[PDB]
Amino acid sequence: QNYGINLPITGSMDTAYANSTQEETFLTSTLCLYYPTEAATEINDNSWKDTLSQLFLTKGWPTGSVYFKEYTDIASFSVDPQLYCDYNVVLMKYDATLQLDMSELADLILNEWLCNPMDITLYYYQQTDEANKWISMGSSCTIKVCPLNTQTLGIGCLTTDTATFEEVATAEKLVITDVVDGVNHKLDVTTATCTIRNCKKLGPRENVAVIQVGGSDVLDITADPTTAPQTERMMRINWKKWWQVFYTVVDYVNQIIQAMSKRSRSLNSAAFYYRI
Amino acid sequence: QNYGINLPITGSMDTAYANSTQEETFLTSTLCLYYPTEAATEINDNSWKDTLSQLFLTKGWPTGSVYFKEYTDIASFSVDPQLYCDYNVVLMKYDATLQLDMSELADLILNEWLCNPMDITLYYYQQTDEANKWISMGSSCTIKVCPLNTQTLGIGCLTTDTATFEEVATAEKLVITDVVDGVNHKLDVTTATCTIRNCKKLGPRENVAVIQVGGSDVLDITADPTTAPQTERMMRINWKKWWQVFYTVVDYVNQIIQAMSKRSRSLNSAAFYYRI
Amino acid sequence: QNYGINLPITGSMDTAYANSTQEETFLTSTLCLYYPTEAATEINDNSWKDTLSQLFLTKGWPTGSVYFKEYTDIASFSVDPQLYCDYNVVLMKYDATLQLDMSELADLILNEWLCNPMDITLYYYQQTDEANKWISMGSSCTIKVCPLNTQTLGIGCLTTDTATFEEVATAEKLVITDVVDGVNHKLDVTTATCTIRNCKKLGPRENVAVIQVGGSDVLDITADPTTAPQTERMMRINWKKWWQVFYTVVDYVNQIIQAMSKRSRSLNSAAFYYRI
Amino acid sequence: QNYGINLPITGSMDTAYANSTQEETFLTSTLCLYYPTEAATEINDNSWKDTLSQLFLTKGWPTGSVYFKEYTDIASFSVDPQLYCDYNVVLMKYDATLQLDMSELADLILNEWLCNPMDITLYYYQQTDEANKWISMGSSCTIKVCPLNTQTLGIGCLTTDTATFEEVATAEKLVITDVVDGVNHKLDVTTATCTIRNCKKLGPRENVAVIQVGGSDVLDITADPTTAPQTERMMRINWKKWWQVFYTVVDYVNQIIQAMSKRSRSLNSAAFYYRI
Amino acid sequence: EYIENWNLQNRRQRTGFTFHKPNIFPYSASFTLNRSQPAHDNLMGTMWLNAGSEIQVAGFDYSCAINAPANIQQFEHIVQLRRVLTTATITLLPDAERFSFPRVINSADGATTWYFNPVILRPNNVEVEFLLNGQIINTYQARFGTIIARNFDTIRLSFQLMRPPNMTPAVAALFPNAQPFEHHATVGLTLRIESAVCESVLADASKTMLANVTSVRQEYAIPVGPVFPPGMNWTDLITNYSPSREDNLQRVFTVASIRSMLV
Amino acid sequence: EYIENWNLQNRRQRTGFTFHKPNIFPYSASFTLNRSQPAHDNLMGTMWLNAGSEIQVAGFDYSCAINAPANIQQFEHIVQLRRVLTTATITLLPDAERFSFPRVINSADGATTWYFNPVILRPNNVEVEFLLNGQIINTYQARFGTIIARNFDTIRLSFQLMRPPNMTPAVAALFPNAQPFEHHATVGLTLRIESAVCESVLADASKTMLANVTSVRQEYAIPVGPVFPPGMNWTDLITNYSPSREDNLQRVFTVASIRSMLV
Amino acid sequence: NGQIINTYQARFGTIIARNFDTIRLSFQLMRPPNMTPAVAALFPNAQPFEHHATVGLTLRIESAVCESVLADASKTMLANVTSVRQEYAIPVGPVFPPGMNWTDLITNYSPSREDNLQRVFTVASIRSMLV
Ligand SMILES: *[C@@H]1O[C@H](CO)[C@@H](O)[C@H](O)[C@H]1NC(C)=O
Ligand SMILES: *[C@@H]1O[C@H](CO)[C@@H](O)[C@H](O)[C@H]1NC(C)=O
Ligand SMILES: *[C@@H]1O[C@H](CO)[C@@H](O)[C@H](O)[C@H]1NC(C)=O
Ligand SMILES: *[C@@H]1O[C@H](CO)[C@@H](O)[C@H](O)[C@H]1NC(C)=O
Ligand SMILES: [Ca+2]
Ligand SMILES: [Ca+2]
Ligand SMILES: [Ca+2]
Ligand SMILES: [Ca+2]
Ligand SMILES: [Ca+2]
Ligand SMILES: [Ca+2]
Ligand SMILES: [Ca+2]
Ligand SMILES: [Ca+2]
Ligand SMILES: [Ca+2]
Ligand SMILES: [Ca+2]
Ligand SMILES: [Ca+2]
Ligand SMILES: [Ca+2]
Ligand SMILES: [Ca+2]
Ligand SMILES: [Ca+2]
Ligand SMILES: [Ca+2]
Ligand SMILES: [Ca+2]
Ligand SMILES: [Zn+2]
Ligand SMILES: [Zn+2]
Ligand SMILES: [Zn+2]
Repeated sequence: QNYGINLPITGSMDTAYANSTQEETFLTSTLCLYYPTEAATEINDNSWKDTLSQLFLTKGWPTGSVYFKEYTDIASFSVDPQLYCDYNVVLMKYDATLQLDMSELADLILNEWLCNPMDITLYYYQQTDEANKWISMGSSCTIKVCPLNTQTLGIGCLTTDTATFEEVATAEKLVITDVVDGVNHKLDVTTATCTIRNCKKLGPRENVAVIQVGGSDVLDITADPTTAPQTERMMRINWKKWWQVFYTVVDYVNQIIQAMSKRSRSLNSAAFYYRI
Repeated sequence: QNYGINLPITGSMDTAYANSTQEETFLTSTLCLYYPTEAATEINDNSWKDTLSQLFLTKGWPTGSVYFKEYTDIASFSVDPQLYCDYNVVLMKYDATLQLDMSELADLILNEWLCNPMDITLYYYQQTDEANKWISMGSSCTIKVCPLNTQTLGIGCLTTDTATFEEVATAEKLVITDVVDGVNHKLDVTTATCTIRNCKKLGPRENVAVIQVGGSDVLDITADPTTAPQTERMMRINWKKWWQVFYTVVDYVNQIIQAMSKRSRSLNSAAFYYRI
Repeated sequence: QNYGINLPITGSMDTAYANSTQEETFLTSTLCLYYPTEAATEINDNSWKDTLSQLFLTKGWPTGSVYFKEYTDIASFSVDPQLYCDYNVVLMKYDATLQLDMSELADLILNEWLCNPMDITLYYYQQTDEANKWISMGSSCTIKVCPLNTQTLGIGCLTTDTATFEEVATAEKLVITDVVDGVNHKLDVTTATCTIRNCKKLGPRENVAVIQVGGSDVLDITADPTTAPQTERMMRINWKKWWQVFYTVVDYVNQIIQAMSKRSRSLNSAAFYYRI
Repeated sequence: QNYGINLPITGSMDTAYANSTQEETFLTSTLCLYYPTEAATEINDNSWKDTLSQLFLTKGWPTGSVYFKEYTDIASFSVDPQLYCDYNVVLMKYDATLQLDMSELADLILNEWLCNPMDITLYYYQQTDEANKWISMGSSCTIKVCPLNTQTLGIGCLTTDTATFEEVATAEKLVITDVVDGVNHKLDVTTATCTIRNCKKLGPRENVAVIQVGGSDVLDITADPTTAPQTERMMRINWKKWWQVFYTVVDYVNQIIQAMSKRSRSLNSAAFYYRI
Repeated sequence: EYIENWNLQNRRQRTGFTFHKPNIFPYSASFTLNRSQPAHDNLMGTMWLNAGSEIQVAGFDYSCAINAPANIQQFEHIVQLRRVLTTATITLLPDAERFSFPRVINSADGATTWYFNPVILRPNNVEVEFLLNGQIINTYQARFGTIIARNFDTIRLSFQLMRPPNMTPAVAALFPNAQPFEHHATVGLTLRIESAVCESVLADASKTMLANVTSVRQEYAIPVGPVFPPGMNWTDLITNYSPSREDNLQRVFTVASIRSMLV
Repeated sequence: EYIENWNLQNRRQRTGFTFHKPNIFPYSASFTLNRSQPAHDNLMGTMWLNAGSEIQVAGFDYSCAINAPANIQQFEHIVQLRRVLTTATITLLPDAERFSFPRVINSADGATTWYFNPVILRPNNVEVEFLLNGQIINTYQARFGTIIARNFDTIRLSFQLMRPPNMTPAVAALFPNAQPFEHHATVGLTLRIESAVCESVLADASKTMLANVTSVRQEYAIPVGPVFPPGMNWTDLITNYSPSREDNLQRVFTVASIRSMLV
Repeated sequence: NGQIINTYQARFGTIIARNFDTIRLSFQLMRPPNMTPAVAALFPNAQPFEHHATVGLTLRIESAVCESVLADASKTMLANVTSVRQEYAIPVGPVFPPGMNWTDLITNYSPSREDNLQRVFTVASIRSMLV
């Protein structure tokens, strides 16, 4: 394919539609439902996975295709999230205090990212383009930034004294840092606790959809203040019980998958492509 | 004159717009305002209804045509609300803790629901299509559901033991249940306390508008996760004083009624379609 | 449909008949059997509903289509009767002492009614047309009428002294009052106990059939003394036992439904269309 | 040169595009940032304004072109805000308890207002059209209103007895009152600590952008219930640190200014229309 | 040609007038709503412009055939020509550009106005039938470009809106399962008669006989007569193209062609 | 025809050239903003294309005449023909498809670009006037389809954007009471000259005289002369149709018709 | 052609229509204001309606003149042409409807069909002189 990527594709605007491929897509794909621990706690049942698999089978997914992965909370799930199968549906419980963390997780898992290592102990770093960010995750991230000038002298921060740096994160399990482009920055990070990478946003991620359980429209998956796009993969529902949430996910699985696309799953399950 | 038969209409362009019918509708139609008790409590006046009637009379509505119905709170109002005026405007106070209940109330009054009885003791029930839901209302609804398989055996539940069923509602005064379509469910409901009905969503109810007082856009009147439509009948206003709320409602009654239409179902034409 | 209601429908008198739609009508409709409490008492069985549903299934009704609603007696059932499903068959036990009450209930549920509130505490009221009546129902209705003249002075009754009014009902659970047209009347009603509405008879009700158990032809569903029509929906049978009655209803369900028509069911189960 | 007249301008649909004027606009214009005091507190750096000016210089703004104006909170800033820079950005922190206050602030600064004096003592005041409002500002505004009738007597109020006046504002730093149009009103306002002005909404204020730092979309700059427009100048960001917020503002200043246009009322062409 | 046809008709042989873009369709911008309700937010129907030699027709469904049997909505448009056309060259194009932009249309009775927000889907199972006396003379299925209708008096355009079985997320976002329906699926057809032959006289894009007669009647303030409509309005004339009207029109057109030879 | 007109002209007799789709309008895609502001969010004005035999005009109001004196916004387009046309058959259609889709349009000075998001409303009180010497020769009110302009040199198309007095909830949602205005109300008009007669020579869609002259001039690299535009470009020629240009053009067109008899 | 040539009000029996192509029959069902007890019994003030009021007209063209050929009860031209076509199994052509059905032929009586029908009817009349 690679050799013919830069070749035209010509199509006629009268070519008959093919039949529905939804059944074939389900019979050959695998579905992952990511839910918080509180969901399984409130359900209070041990065979509920089997019931959901059988309901999905009623909806056309062969037994064994649907997988259920549990995460404790938004903060913990944000530490190097892994997306395992063809279609990933992330049930994210809304909290009015963690709006930025939800936004960061949604930005990470709803877009393609190309990340490189950042040796903050040795070199200063820049964000060349608006698509360039610094994504850091781990047990606890505390990033301090010191912008420099043409002579490497820090602006409003002495290079040696980290105490005068500028705080952008504190004890974060995931943070996407966006500094002014074209300015070299010295970084102090808790490298012993969490890793920071220089990442570029390639584009959207079609195999991952996020369903926000409760709340309002608060996700902002773009750093641009002028834009807060609400894509088709960012759903929102209202809830009083988790069984209703799961029944809604099963009943409208066709619609959820319709909002998602194939070929977006990489060979690895990581949340980004790492280049070292 | 020809009732029960859908005759095509073959209108043309250049027929010329008729004059404004707004004045005639205000003269011949009735308007019901539904507000919470706390609104009247804060207003603290025994003639405010008369003053609002006079103010509406300044806007064209004849005296005695605007009615003021009061409800204690959303939960009490969600107990089979009967909206009988030609135009109904519901002033619904926002509560972050009652998002789903607000959504359910709006879905019940902003849409048309053809409901047939349910006898959970006698029959098993399934939701045939995406428009079929189970609406239960009363003093307290606790619905537990046991999905069945083709062998009429419970899935993750025992048909004979209701303790193993799955809870989808608890102490609700109104709840709309969406289960997986094409599956028979055994139901355990507090029939003595509240009634359940198998309801098909025919379409919008046009004479009912909901003004969410304070808060954000949190309503979701569609069970589809992929859709959260904000129709023109769902207004939102930021508020501090209820007098300002009512002055805004009366001053823009033209806009409010424009956002609504005569109930398509409640007029002579719908004779032998469902009513009248 | 509505815009083309006032359009002609043209048909050729040689168009081939369509196949029987009875099977499709049963497979897509719901049937309600209204029976008195004495019926279930005399049957003295707890599973009889299941047996009747299975017999109906033998007769072509899918399981879940047929519903059974109980009422204590003619009087109680007359307090805002609710007609729930597509086809309503009401078994009314005959009593020679309650001929007028049976007639009133049959008139209410076999005809379409358009009702409006009557504020008898504020305004005098008239019955403009022969189709106009005053239907009052509740725990106990006692209506006293004072006909007035052009000067508002009562005729044979002082306006202030209700004791001199004319009694038309006493402790009725339902009464349809018909006064002389064109004469303003002052009304005294036990509003705390029962509600009275100004109603207009739109026409027949096709989805409701009344089977009179025992007795003679005594129903008079029209106020006109010169007419006592016996429509196809007013059946009469003789009985010694209730199991025979129910078997007769099941065996001849095809004939009963033939006497009834589709599309007459309203969204709401109310017995009339209310305008306030 | 021709200032008092509106002369049509003719243009050809194929002329050309001039080069980008962004660099020259940044060189010859001034930028003002309005932020809460708590932002400065959290930053806790003495020279942070200098660092932001340097970063803006990296984006093409000459040194001294960017100004930073502190305000204590939304309410205090709402008292007669004065935005004098060519380009104004207001970082407004979201408080769920102050939704209407933020709405009023944005409506005041995001729109153009032509205001005349109000002497509540001498005169009774109407609101002529939808664009007419009563904007009151001060240390504490408390507005009570008595709607009169065609005879100048109050409706639900006595002109002499202010105790019966209907309160619409209580201890407000800024409040925009909308009453029923065409109705004379007697106003009681705390003239000592509050001035009220009869204002007309001419249109958008192009050179003022409001970046909401925090919760969901709640601003309503339109008094009409049916519409809650979100213009491109109403930005919204999720945040945990103020340094991140300011870095986002600096990095995407091109987009923020792009969402804004030179104040149409502040250039020579506006001469003898209202101002300059 | 005109005097030759005059002589042939006086002999009762076939007379044939060749027209470039014959003016055969009276102007009519109309619509039909097969499904509608007072809010005009869930509508299914057709809107057309039949003007001159051109016919643009568009079938719209607001639900995008979500509940239609087999997810297909069938639309038909019948246009009865007032005279039989022969040896007709027709250009058929899939889309109708005139009914493919947002539009606020009047109500059929003019009481209100409804909104139209087309999203164009290619028409499905297109069948253009050219009929003579109700019998199919020519049939063209899924054929676009230039076609020949050899002899016909009626045109039947039957086309289907087929819901795409497979949609990308952006497409799937436009067609929800239930109301509100913000985007309305529209299929179209454009049918232009480039050239034809008619036994009767017609106005067309190349000749000036109707123009000449109208100019002569307007210049000398000829009072309205008992045959033609006021001002020789072509739409009114062709709508009620009676035999007496046809005879008078042929007479005046022949006289106008005679006059054009000199004036 | 050309030699006949040459001989008639030499004797000073009434000449006549019959044109199918006469190329009488010099190309111009322009707009006029009667109300505008730097951000171009509340615009009232007209945009038109005058090309060949066609005029498409569209009046747009961003506020949908909310604050208009009677909820009527009046638009007028005046097109002055460089020569007098007679015996003209003209198709007039309500909508202007060219100005009915979203556009990004350069500002009058090219300094910035503004956004156009039309929603097409039916034109109201359409009055097409065909004027000669400033006097009204032909008037057509609310008439569409084929019309006749017997003798004219100016066209005045007056139309109105009328706010619908009654709107369904969607329509009422499109047009708020104040800014922002996301949907902009547009009324249109299309005016095609199918055929006409002119005392002067013109390029048209049927004759090949202009093509022949231009081809001969380009084939032999004729240096630009003192009379014709430096490409034989028709827009420049018809924009500045001087008597000298008309004389030279008649000469060369007659010679081209002579040549086409043999070549 | 849309113009009233002849008009007859409350007339029955023989009438003359001198030149016409359209017939417009307008009548009214008037409820009898005075009804004997049986008549009043037939018509109640509300449903059910068991007896349905009907008012009828019959129009019979006994003789006429037409500029075009038509089938009629007296001549045998249509019968002769149909009989000849049926006896020799003539396949359906491009002009007439199958089987020479008169209802279809007169429903779509086009100028070409008129020419062909006049031709064949004249030939049939010629043939009937001898056969
Ligand atoms: C597609 O569906 C059609 C209709 O059911 C069927 O005939 C056909 O075999 C199916 N498969 C393909 C590849 O077309
Ligand atoms: C409609 O409005 C016009 C102008 O507002 C008025 O002159 C006219 O009388 C009104 N009624 C009708 C039937 O046109
Ligand atoms: C009707 O019944 C006939 C005879 O059994 C059968 O052939 C046909 O398929 C049935 N259905 C319809 C729609 O005619
Ligand atoms: C505009 O940009 C072009 C292209 O870079 C450049 O050559 C030119 O000098 C610039 N200035 C003007 C006034 O066109
Ligand atoms: Ca974080
Ligand atoms: Ca520092
Ligand atoms: Ca950056
Ligand atoms: Ca953003
Ligand atoms: Ca609830
Ligand atoms: Ca269980
Ligand atoms: Ca379901
Ligand atoms: Ca939803
Ligand atoms: Ca009774
Ligand atoms: Ca008495
Ligand atoms: Ca009466
Ligand atoms: Ca009676
Ligand atoms: Ca008071
Ligand atoms: Ca305030
Ligand atoms: Ca106001
Ligand atoms: Ca608003
Ligand atoms: Zn309509
Ligand atoms: Zn401009
Ligand atoms: Zn042509």
